[PDB]
Amino acid sequence: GPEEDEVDGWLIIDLMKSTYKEEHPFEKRRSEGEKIRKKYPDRVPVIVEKAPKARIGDLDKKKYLVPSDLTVGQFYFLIRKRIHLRAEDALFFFVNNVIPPTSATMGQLYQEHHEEDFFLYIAYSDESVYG
Repeated sequence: GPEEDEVDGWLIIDLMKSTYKEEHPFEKRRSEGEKIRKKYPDRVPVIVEKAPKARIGDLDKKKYLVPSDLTVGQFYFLIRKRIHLRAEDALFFFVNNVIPPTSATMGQLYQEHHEEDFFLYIAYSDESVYG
């Protein structure tokens, strides 16, 4: 459920819409996120999860470390291929419940949308409204 974490004198409220967040306590996630960012300042750590209601393939692995210059379009290609999605079937990414432009880079998305644990969370679905 909704979580509250204190960082730098702020009480951070997180609606916790992520299986990964539910299974990994905030302190552990932020500690790992800090470590990955320090070790690889040029890479973007992404947690990729299927929207619950989406009737398409699930991912076997959620954790991707991608170059900052990888485009959203290239990441679509990778995810689509990994879940064996036919070309006739739609796939949408959501970051903070908004579909990012295919032309955006993963570094841009990280800078605009990374969470208080230093991970970027992307959900995906077969439909353009998240659910």
